[PDB]
Amino acid sequence: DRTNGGSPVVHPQQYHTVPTAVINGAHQRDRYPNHSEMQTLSTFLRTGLQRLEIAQTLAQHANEIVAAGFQAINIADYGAVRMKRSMRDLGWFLRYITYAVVAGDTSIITVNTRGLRGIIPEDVTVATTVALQEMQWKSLSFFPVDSAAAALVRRYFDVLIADYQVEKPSDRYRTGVSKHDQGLSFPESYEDSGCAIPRWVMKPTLPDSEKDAVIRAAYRQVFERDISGLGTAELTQPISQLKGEDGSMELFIRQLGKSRLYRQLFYEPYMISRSIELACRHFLGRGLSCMEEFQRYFELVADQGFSALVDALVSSQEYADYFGAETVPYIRGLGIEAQACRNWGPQLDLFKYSAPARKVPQFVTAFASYRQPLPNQHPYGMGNDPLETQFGAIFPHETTNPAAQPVHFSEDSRRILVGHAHRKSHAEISQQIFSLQHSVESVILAAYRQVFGCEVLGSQRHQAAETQLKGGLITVREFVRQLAKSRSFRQAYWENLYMTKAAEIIHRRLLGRPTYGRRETSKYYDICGRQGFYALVDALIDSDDYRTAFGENTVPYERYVTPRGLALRSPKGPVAISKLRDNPHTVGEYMMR
Amino acid sequence: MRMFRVTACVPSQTRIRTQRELQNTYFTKLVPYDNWFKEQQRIQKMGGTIVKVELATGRRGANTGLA
Amino acid sequence: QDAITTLINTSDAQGKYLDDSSLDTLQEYFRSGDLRAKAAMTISANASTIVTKTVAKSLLYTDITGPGGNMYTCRRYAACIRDMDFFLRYGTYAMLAGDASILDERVLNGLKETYNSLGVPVGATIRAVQAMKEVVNDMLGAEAGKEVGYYFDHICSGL
Amino acid sequence: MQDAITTLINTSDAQGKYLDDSSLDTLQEYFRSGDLRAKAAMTISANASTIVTKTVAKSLLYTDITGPGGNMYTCRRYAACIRDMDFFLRYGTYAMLAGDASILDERVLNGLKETYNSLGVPVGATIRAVQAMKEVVNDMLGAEAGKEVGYYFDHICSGLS
Amino acid sequence: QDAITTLINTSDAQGKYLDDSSLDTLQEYFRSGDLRAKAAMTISANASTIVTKTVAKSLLYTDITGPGGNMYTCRRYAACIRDMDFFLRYGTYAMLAGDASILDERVLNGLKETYNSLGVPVGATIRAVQAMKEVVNDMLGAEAGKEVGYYFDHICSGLS
Amino acid sequence: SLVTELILSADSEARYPAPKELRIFQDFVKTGEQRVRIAKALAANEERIVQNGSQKFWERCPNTPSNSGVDRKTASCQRDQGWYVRLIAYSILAGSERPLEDIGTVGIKEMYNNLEIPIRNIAECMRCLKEEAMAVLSDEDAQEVAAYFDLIIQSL
Amino acid sequence: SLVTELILSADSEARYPAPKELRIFQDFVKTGEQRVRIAKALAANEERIVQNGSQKFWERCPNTPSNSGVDRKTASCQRDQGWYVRLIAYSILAGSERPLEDIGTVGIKEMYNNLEIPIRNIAECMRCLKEEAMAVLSDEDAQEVAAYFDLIIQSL
Amino acid sequence: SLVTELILSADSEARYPAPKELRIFQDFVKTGEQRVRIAKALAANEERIVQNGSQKFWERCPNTPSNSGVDRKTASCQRDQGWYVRLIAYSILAGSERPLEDIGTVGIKEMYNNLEIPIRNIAECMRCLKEEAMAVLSDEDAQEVAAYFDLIIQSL
Ligand SMILES: *[C@@H](C)[C@H]1/C(=C/c2[nH]c(/C=C3N=C(/C=C4\NC(=O)C(CC)=C4C)C(C)=C\3CCC(=O)O)c(CCC(=O)O)c2C)NC(=O)[C@@H]1C
Ligand SMILES: *[C@H](C)[C@H]1/C(=C/c2[nH]c(/C=C3N=C(/C=C4\NC(=O)C(CC)=C4C)C(C)=C\3CCC(=O)O)c(CCC(=O)O)c2C)NC(=O)[C@@H]1C
Ligand SMILES: *[C@H](C)[C@H]1/C(=C/c2[nH]c(/C=C3N=C(/C=C4\NC(=O)C(CC)=C4C)C(C)=C\3CCC(=O)O)c(CCC(=O)O)c2C)NC(=O)[C@@H]1C
Ligand SMILES: *[C@H](C)[C@H]1/C(=C/c2[nH]c(/C=C3N=C(/C=C4\NC(=O)C(CC)=C4C)C(C)=C\3CCC(=O)O)c(CCC(=O)O)c2C)NC(=O)[C@@H]1C
Ligand SMILES: *[C@H](C)[C@H]1/C(=C/c2[nH]c(/C=C3N=C(/C=C4\NC(=O)C(CC)=C4C)C(C)=C\3CCC(=O)O)c(CCC(=O)O)c2C)NC(=O)[C@@H]1C
Ligand SMILES: *[C@H](C)[C@H]1/C(=C/c2[nH]c(/C=C3N=C(/C=C4\NC(=O)C(CC)=C4C)C(C)=C\3CCC(=O)O)c(CCC(=O)O)c2C)NC(=O)[C@@H]1C
Ligand SMILES: *[C@H](C)[C@H]1/C(=C/c2[nH]c(/C=C3N=C(/C=C4\NC(=O)C(CC)=C4C)C(C)=C\3CCC(=O)O)c(CCC(=O)O)c2C)NC(=O)[C@@H]1C
Ligand SMILES: *[C@H](C)[C@H]1/C(=C/c2[nH]c(/C=C3N=C(/C=C4\NC(=O)C(CC)=C4C)C(C)=C\3CCC(=O)O)c(CCC(=O)O)c2C)NC(=O)[C@@H]1C
Ligand SMILES: CCC1=C(C)/C(=C/C2=NC(=C\c3[nH]c(/C=C4\NC(=O)C(C)=C4CC)c(C)c3CCC(=O)O)/C(CCC(=O)O)=C2C)NC1=O
Ligand SMILES: [Cl-]
Repeated sequence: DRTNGGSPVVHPQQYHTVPTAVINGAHQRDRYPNHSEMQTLSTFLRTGLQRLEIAQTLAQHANEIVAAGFQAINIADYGAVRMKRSMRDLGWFLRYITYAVVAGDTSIITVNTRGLRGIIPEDVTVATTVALQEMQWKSLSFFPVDSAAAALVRRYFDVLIADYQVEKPSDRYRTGVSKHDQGLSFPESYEDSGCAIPRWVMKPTLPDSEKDAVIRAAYRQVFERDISGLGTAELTQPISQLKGEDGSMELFIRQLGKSRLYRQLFYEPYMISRSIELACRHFLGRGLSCMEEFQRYFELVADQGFSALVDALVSSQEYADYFGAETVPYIRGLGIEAQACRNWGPQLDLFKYSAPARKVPQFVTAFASYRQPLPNQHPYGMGNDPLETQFGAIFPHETTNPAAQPVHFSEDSRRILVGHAHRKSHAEISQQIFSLQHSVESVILAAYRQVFGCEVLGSQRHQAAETQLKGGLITVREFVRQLAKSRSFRQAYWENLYMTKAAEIIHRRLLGRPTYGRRETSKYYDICGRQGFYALVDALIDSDDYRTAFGENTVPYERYVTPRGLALRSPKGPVAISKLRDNPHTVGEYMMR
Repeated sequence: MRMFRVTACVPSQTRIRTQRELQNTYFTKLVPYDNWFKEQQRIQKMGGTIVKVELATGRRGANTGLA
Repeated sequence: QDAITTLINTSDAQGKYLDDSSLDTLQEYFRSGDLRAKAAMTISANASTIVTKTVAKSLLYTDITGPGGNMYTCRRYAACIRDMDFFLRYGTYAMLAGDASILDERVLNGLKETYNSLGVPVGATIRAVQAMKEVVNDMLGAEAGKEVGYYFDHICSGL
Repeated sequence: MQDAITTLINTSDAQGKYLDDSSLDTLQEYFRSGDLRAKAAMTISANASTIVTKTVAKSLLYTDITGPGGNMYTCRRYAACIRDMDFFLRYGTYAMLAGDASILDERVLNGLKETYNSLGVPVGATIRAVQAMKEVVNDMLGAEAGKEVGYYFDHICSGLS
Repeated sequence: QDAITTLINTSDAQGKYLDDSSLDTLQEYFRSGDLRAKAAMTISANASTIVTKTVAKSLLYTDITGPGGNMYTCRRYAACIRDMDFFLRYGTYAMLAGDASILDERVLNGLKETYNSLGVPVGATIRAVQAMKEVVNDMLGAEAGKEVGYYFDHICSGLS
Repeated sequence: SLVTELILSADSEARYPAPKELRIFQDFVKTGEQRVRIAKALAANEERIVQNGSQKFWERCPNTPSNSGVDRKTASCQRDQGWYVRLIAYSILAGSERPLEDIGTVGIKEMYNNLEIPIRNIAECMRCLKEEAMAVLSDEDAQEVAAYFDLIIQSL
Repeated sequence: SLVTELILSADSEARYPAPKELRIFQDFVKTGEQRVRIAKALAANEERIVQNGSQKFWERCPNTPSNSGVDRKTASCQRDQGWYVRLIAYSILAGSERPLEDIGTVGIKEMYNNLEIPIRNIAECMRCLKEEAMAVLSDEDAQEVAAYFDLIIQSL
Repeated sequence: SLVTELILSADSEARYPAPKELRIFQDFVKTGEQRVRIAKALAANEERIVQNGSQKFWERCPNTPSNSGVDRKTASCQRDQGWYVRLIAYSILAGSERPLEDIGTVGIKEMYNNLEIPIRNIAECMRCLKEEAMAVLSDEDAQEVAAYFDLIIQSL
């Protein structure tokens, strides 16, 4: 019903362990973990003995812990479901304490507990904190409290009680930046679960290494990677103006954007629209929110160049609202702020490091074609549509230059195909038919040029079928089936091909027309997947469409194409779409009356 | 190119910064001429008191050669 | 996602405390963690020398460094070196995590499309990464080299 | 930023020799205060909201600077003041752990007074607030560690005066 | 701004064309252009060598270089030779343009304040600039060396 | 000018004048004699250039404020024509259209719309002045002048 | 190439190429025959250029991997030298160092530092090759070739 | 130092130093005595370390400016060696190469190229200092000082 922006694989972080946080920090700094991060990992793995045995004893005595766990409530007055949820919550809290102990971080507790004050009905919060305190007392009662890790269990229970005592924490807000931009809200649990992103702020009195760290993060934001090791980052005047008391991080972002390094990376190999999307990534930390934002950017580039677009992005209200003056732009993804569903696919394909690997501009295609009806496309995306030439299964690769526009067609949806029957005439399409073009030999050759769009070598000749048809033992339909069951046909159209692409190209060669919808394509794919290649060839030759169109004594021929096929078959444009205006009069040349 | 040395303090009136979103507001910044109009308008839109605007680079009355 | 995250994810998805087999898997991770960390440190101090030796033994004096090859045109050579450093450091990240999730989320997704769009040979990349596995094996020891070659082999799996 | 060890190294590096016995003795003092500095940081980190609560209660509430026309009037400005207080506490924690007030001089006191004079924040009011926060850390930490954190809170006040 | 640009600005302020005196100034610049281009080739040929010799002859083996001094630490020596290369390249630009306006717009403005803010010693800096003037005067000769050393004295006065 | 643009192109990648920049500088300095000859010719004959251009422009486009019967408007149009050919003289002297751009042809549309003058009429007039500049100049002279005249044309 | 940067400079500000840039194009287009002659000269005497450059390079520095007794390393040094003078010929033909930059000087230090070869050794060998091209070429051709030689010297 | 980097990592994300960071703190504090012992050991025998490093480095790489006959250059090279072993002891004291990086391995290549001494010669000399520090220090001690030695190898 509507075109798809892509559903990429996302892994939302529910919490942080100790190793995940350290690796997140080292990764977000683009470096090997250093000696203190090394000491983090090694010290936590050293305490792992005590942590695992704490979790062992707590899981072993969980039944008695939650059995032991203000005005005590009545079972009958509270309700059976509410009593069940009280016991479930209590066992759940103990489980998450053991989870935190093994993970070495209270991030799971703090994320999953801090905003629970009113989720639990808040008239039983005194009962809740008394029960949690009694669980703390009992867990320490059978875990000896002199100087052991019972201090650790006390601290983790205290952190759980402290998180639960925190009242209503305000949801974070990604406010709409324009009339076309929707505002979004964001729970603080989702904010605290999200991966910590370093906020590189450059102040004039920072030490040199901290400044160089901020410069390196600026390179990683803008140029997508660290270029400082290379001699291409020779920008000694911008760096030097940036380091001391002047030329702040915003001016430096602009200087990085207008540099020819940025043009070589993200403007020279791209058309304007893809370049605009990448600039949105590199200067605001987010993709295009809406079509109208892209209209503003595209018109601005059209009359003033791309450097003015960089100037407008870093001079925008949103830039000063998020990154201010001396904060490096950072990527605003899943847990950093609230995400919109509008650009979910394009923006998650843009935040990925393989965003320059795509040339076709993902945002504008999705945003425009959502406000348009369904496109003329094979039901399993446009990569399944081969190139309408005489021969050769030429499909768009999913990896090499991904130009993918996924679209959901219904099962009953049918493709519009441009037939050659209504077009042209008769005795114009009966020159490409080759029934029984009366010589047998010509019919063998034309059956080849249908089955393999060009004449084949002698090793690819199916000479036994030639002798059979010259003797009248088999008819044209059986010969075409034998050619389509030859080994070289399998190599040409079945082995080195995606299976539904293989089925579609065999359908185009054996039927002379693309498939219509998921009925046909689903049936062929199911046949060739549960039964195989020769079964699909037999089912396509014995298909009722083959019998109605090509019968038994007629070589298959192309009958229908995609409209893209005719657009390829008219590079000068179509014949007569509206009467031309040869020798016209325009104002200005007329006004000089 | 002719530069503006601008000191301004731009306050936030629409958002509460939690602990990290707080950056700074009192910035002294070299501003290019071709953007200073838009930066003045932007920091007037957000509500900043502009206390110091001087011409860091270039002279006054330049008919040519100012960029 | 480290090994602790994947283990607690399974346990919380089935809704129980950490089971004895799960605790045993955590035990193997936690008491192999010291050799993992040591391997991480010496992989950090000798990453440049490893990349040098691996380019020397796998990617040099083949016709991909020659004219018309993929490691002609010195910036492409530097990009090749940087890709090797990324693979080394992210295999290190996975080794410290105990899980290949950092690989699946930051390297192997995005890599095949990028390499096929740029025209980078996948086979030369996998032979370079397996040379990396051999070099880290030789300079580390059989156990640490196997534990990091598991993640180098995960990277080669995604290629 | 620079810590106590980093400053010892920096004076000895500008002089051109290894750490002499006095520099190493200052290092002994720092390395033997490290345990209590870590414990004080754990305590300050755990009770940050409570410290700001009692601090704003004993210096800023119930006076006309929170009244109509005041600076902590119009709730967003009060929450701005809460954020400033929490920021001052966390940076005093960083200063206490490092052993040096260099981080404050680089990231806190650099241009803060001019900033507040541009926003109309009463400098004396937030200075009284920082001294009240010093008193709260004194009361709930002890005399020794409380005095230690009070040194860097005094540095905040002096850089604000 | 360059010599031609300053002449255009003056005659646009006065509103007229370039008179015969300004045309004499412009012919002076246009016949100096070839030797200025040769000197620009020479300075681009051995810039690192010039910086090497000038740091050796003016900045090394004084206690400014050793501990407690301003070119102590590797990064500050790199920053100092970076500043020396800056002065050489910008004096070369001013020699190509015939005017020191590029030095007054990009080099001299703010630099004294920044050098006094960082504790950079201005006196040894100006010594290094005139030692660079001497080395360029030595390796190019009198005339082209005189033309570039005039802008070196302009930089020396701007730091002063 | 050509020199300032060459320097700022050398400034951008923080480097010295490249093997091409000095070559362009030598070309500029050696074509300087021809450029000074062009400037002298234009400054000598600007009066008759403006008169003949206005003659052709009023024979061609008469529905203009230039010839709406007000002599102040006509005198302003003649002064503007002389100013623009003086700016073209500045452009050929500087070796680059930046004296034309930074003075005549950046805010041209907004300004001449504010004056309520039709932009295409000014384009017609600049084409007239360009044709008369061909009428007085030699082939290289008129080519180099027609360069900047079509800059003025593009700016309108 | 130089014309590539002319087109890219007309781009990114969304404008047509100025006639000043067109003049740069004309001048390069007439110096093309000289540049083709220089490239033919380099493709002619590259063999003796690499021989004499390696001779003087080993004379001024015997502490290189190229003369450590391993003849495969000497073959690789000879081939690097020949490739670089080929790139300088490409730079002459394109009229700009951007072929030379984008084939042999962008990731120059990372490649050679991976190859365990001193950077200043390659720089001094490039100085020797520069002196050989000085020795074998006429004066304007010598300046044009030695300028891109110096570009490589700066890259190291 | 390690303390500074702990504080900076607790910064830039506006959080308190985590319990694990304070574990690092309270352990690096318990690492202190061996660090003082190393700094005292490296300071106590520094003269003999630089003498024996010069001995082996002049044995292995004689094509250096240190043994060109100028005792001023020799004394300056010994001063550089003593300064670098001082910085490595400083890095033991701090717990990380931050004093080492900031004082001696940030602008290392640019400075020694301004001083024209070959970079690999400095690398060979520091390798000699590294193996004498292996000779004079016990195994754990050899590890903690050879770490920052390997850091000096990376920078050169
Ligand atoms: C109950 C509704 C179901 C449910 C919900 C659920 N959603 C998410 C995460 C997100 N939800 C959105 C949604 C929107 N963004 C928009 O712009 C719009 C229109 C205004 C919508 C509806 C988004 C973008 C996310 C991503 C996170 C974010 O906040 O930006 C989650 C969390 C996913 C996770 O595991 O992290 C959940 C739980 N879950 C159920 O079981 C119900 C069926
Ligand atoms: C004019 C000949 C025909 C026509 C044009 C038309 N185009 C759009 C909208 C867009 N066109 C583009 C094009 C490009 N993107 C690039 O990067 C490049 C630079 C080389 C080009 C040419 C884009 C991205 C858009 C969208 C942004 C924009 O609207 O400006 C429209 C408007 C479509 C709409 O729904 O608003 C139109 C009308 N239409 C015709 O009928 C002509 C035959
Ligand atoms: C020969 C001068 C160049 C060359 C050719 C080459 N071509 C192929 C493979 C194919 N060529 C085609 C071409 C067409 N299909 C058509 O319908 C028409 C007219 C519109 C043409 C020209 C196709 C479709 C294929 C693939 C299927 C087939 O081989 O029949 C190859 C083989 C490459 C491979 O890996 O298969 C080659 C080598 N190669 C050169 O080096 C010459 C410059
Ligand atoms: C080297 C051994 C092999 C090789 C590499 C090669 N890669 C590129 C270019 C890129 N490589 C990446 C990949 C990544 N970037 C990252 O940040 C990550 C880690 C998270 C990865 C995996 C990217 C994005 C690029 C694009 C441009 C860039 O340089 O960053 C090249 C250059 C390709 C080109 O034509 O530009 C090369 C040469 N090629 C081989 O042949 C080796 C087997
Ligand atoms: C509270 C103790 C006192 C108080 C506070 C108050 N502050 C503001 C506004 C801001 N505070 C800051 C502070 C910082 N930014 C930094 O980067 C750092 C380190 C240098 C600090 C400490 C900033 C930048 C602002 C403005 C933007 C923002 O709010 O984030 C206000 C608002 C004033 C106004 O809106 O004009 C207030 C009220 N006021 C008191 O009276 C208390 C004594
Ligand atoms: C060397 C001859 C002297 C010296 C130099 C020195 N300079 C700095 C730091 C800076 N130098 C500048 C200057 C410029 N930056 C530019 O962009 C321009 C080009 C027009 C100039 C002239 C600036 C702004 C700085 C600060 C920022 C930066 O790092 O570049 C230092 C470092 C000081 C410090 O503590 O960081 C030094 C050592 N020192 C001497 O003793 C010589 C006399
Ligand atoms: C000679 C002046 C110096 C020298 C050379 C030397 N080079 C190598 C090995 C290689 N050199 C390259 C160079 C390039 N490949 C490119 O694509 C480009 C752009 C045109 C360049 C410059 C490469 C890639 C190699 C590796 C071999 C290969 O092609 O696969 C060596 C051998 C090093 C080794 O360890 O084997 C040597 C010795 N040595 C000197 O001493 C001179 C200073
Ligand atoms: C010795 C291992 C190598 C060597 C050295 C050598 N150095 C110089 C001169 C100087 N060395 C320095 C170095 C530093 N100053 C710093 O602040 C830092 C950080 C601690 C360093 C590394 C400086 C500044 C000088 C200049 C003069 C001085 O003594 O300060 C020389 C003399 C250079 C000359 O010829 O003028 C030499 C020879 N030479 C070798 O062969 C070894 C590989
Ligand atoms: C107009 C925005 C604004 C508000 C709403 C505001 C709140 C405020 N009320 C304040 C306090 C209280 N509000 C209350 C109010 C309630 N007591 C309750 O339990 C309930 C249900 C309420 C409804 C708000 C009480 C008891 C206090 C005592 C002060 C304290 O406990 O610290 C103060 C203290 C300072 C002062 O009064 O001068 C402040 C700052 N001040 C402001 O600037
Ligand atoms: Cl813990």
